[PDB]
Amino acid sequence: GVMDVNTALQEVLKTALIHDGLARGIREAAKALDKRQAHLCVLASNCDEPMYVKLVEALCAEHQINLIKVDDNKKLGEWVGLCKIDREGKPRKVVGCSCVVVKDYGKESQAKDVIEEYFKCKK
Amino acid sequence: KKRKKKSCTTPKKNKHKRKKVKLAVLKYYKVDENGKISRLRRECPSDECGAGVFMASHFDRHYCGKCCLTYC
Ligand SMILES: [Zn+2]
Repeated sequence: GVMDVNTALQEVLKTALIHDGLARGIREAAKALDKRQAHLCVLASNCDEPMYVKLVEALCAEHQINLIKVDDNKKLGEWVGLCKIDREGKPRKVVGCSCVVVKDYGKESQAKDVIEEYFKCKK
Repeated sequence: KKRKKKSCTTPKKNKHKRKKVKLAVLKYYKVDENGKISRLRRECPSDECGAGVFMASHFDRHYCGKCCLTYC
């Protein structure tokens, strides 16, 4: 594993964007993740709603799902693929995603090398 | 025959504007002190919405929004 831990979510969310397995927004995340058809889930740390933490922490606790936390909804909005870009490639427009739910992974040695390591060391 | 203007009738039939509920997704689940999950409404038996969608409690009826199921 040559990668850094924080930069390697990019490959998980990219292949999950290509395989049409990502569920973004809190209700399309929570519900379909409670369907036990979705493996792992990505959540934002910084939030203006206290209950928004309780919901996903409780849900990920009981339903045997793993919890990752990111800095802002903005960086997560750059991972999700909702960022609209300029003529020259400036990531100008950002729609932030606090809730991300993973259903269908791609096959990657990289993102899985960092996520499986981070979650073998977290356990 | 130059086309007549004639716009008069019951003045306005307004069209339904979406009721914007702010963070209504949160109302479904009840979290206790331990971090437990209490579901305050009923699960729906239909196939498509099964295990992923809940129903509504109106006073006399239970209503799911996907398959339009109704009970008393
Ligand atoms: Zn239903």
